[PDB]
Amino acid sequence: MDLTNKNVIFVAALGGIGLDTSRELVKRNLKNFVILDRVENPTALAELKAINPKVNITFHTYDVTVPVAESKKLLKKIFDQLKTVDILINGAGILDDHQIERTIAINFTGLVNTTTAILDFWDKRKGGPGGIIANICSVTGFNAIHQVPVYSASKAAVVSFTNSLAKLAPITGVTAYSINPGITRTPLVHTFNSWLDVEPRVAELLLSHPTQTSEQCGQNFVKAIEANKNGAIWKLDLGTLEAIEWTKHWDSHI
Amino acid sequence: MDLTNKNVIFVAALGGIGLDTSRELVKRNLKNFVILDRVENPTALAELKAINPKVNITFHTYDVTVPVAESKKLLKKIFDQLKTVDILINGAGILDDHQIERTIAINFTGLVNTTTAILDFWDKRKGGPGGIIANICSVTGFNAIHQVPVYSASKAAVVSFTNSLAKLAPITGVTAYSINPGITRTPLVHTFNSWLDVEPRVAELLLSHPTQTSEQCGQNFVKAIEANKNGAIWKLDLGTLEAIEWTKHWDSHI
Ligand SMILES: NC(=O)c1c[n+]([C@@H]2O[C@H](COP(=O)([O-])OP(=O)(O)OC[C@H]3O[C@@H](n4cnc5c(N)ncnc54)[C@H](O)[C@@H]3O)[C@@H](O)[C@H]2O)ccc1[C@@H]1CCCCC1=O
Ligand SMILES: NC(=O)c1c[n+]([C@@H]2O[C@H](COP(=O)([O-])OP(=O)(O)OC[C@H]3O[C@@H](n4cnc5c(N)ncnc54)[C@H](O)[C@@H]3O)[C@@H](O)[C@H]2O)ccc1[C@@H]1CCCCC1=O
Ligand SMILES: [Ca+2]
Ligand SMILES: [Ca+2]
Repeated sequence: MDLTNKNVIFVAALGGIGLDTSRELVKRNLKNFVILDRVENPTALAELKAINPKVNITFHTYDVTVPVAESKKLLKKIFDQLKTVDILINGAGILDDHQIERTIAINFTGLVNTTTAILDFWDKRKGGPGGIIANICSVTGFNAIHQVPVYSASKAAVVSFTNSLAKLAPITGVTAYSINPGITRTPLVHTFNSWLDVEPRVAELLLSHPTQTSEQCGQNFVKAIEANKNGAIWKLDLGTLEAIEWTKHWDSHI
Repeated sequence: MDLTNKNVIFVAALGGIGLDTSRELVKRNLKNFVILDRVENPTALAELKAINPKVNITFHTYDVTVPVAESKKLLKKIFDQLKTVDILINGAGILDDHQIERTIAINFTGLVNTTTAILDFWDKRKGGPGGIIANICSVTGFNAIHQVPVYSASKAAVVSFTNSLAKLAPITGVTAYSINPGITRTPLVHTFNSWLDVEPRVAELLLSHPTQTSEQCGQNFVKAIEANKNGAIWKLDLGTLEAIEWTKHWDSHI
């Protein structure tokens, strides 16, 4: 995929991983880069524009926990402006296992709903042009951090959902792949709520081990987008990009 | 695990798989069998009691989409009656990918919330005695039916969540394992809503291939409970019981 002159919507572009990905995206000379996020960040937007003034950068406030009809309304506004969208990147996430409902609503339901909404515009069965979805999941969707079991289970859900989208591309015209960071250091310093406080020190304990920077992650993220491989399960860990082979434990035969 | 004289709570005991499991459970001569389900079924309750009159069978109306505080209140009522509970079986599920929010609420959030609520009574850190949780997930949590991607993703979530619970048993005193049916024929005749109607004939197409009966499933379900293996990922497919080895793609190192 050559990102030059493409139109990209990125939900949650302005977070720790998001902003370093966005810096690399705008270097790739997009036509339009449309950032949807829960809170404004006007300085980040200006930083991005300064990297490549040719890119048209727009922002819309967006909370992925709104109903699907509300997402459709916002997407309509964007499609009526841009006419075409080439790639949707769904990057929203929280980690807080004291917030069970909200974890699931943001990390899983909200990603499914944004996806369902954009299919109104893209599905080839309704006369749409098809499209490409990149979902930020997590290595915890392969193997949990069991001390944050709700977070990890929410990410297993979207790893699954993304695999399924990719298998539906012959029907819908929409391809998809997952982007699964390992532990990635950003400008922020975190502490996490574990489920029922089984482990108050998850952030500290993770950082005892080798990790990667958000710059490394962001570089490999854009490399994965450029590879444009339907059904890939990309691991972005320890500064490398690696496609994972999903184990076949069971087959529906359909 | 010898189920004689044990106290078992079974959420969703009266469905297609549930009722055939329940028939085998009561043959195992439980002390108390407490059935929580969304709708009453007085004839089923009487059938069960007739299999083994020695078992004390009680019923409570329960919808897994209520808030965790409401689940705690009901569990308190049960613990104050029984004093001890040996095993919780979480079996609620729907399949309807036109109902995205409700699929996730029942299949994933609700199972997590019932689990979180019973940990108030069992967690060894609060002076509780520990316990055992059996979660009905699905083979689709290993490999999706991609035509029902929301259902399948909800089941990947609870396969993950259950693996994580099992790894927390040293902290909480609560062990856990997943029960993952393959395609299982019950007394009901179904048709399914696929996501965005990608495939209107999922039920018919599944049944083209080898399947198993709910009696076979129920027999292997009780066999898995009797094995009492923390962290097992049980596949109940084609009439057999098989533990699955989960692939290690990534390690947190914590
Ligand atoms: N930084 C990491 O190491 C990491 C990050 N993730 C995921 O990568 C994505 C970006 O994470 P981050 O940059 O590290 O975090 P950060 O908190 O900096 O960014 C969160 C982004 O999501 C946005 N957001 C949150 N809630 C909403 C909402 N309701 N509506 C719309 N937008 C919302 C928010 O505004 C921001 O753009 C999230 O999905 C993370 O869960 C995946 C893997 C790892 C995680 C790290 C934690 C332990 C386990 C891991 O595997
Ligand atoms: N029968 C199967 O072949 C099968 C069944 N499951 C799961 O096994 C469990 C039992 O399914 P079943 O007996 O086939 O279905 P059935 O519809 O007969 O039973 C559903 C049970 O969940 C209960 N329930 C539903 N909503 C609620 C709620 N809000 N609150 C409390 N209880 C509720 C309901 O009252 C009933 O006891 C569910 O979790 C299923 O998702 C797992 C695997 C397979 C599925 C079959 C469909 C395609 C993909 C497969 O892998
Ligand atoms: Ca270029
Ligand atoms: Ca016995």
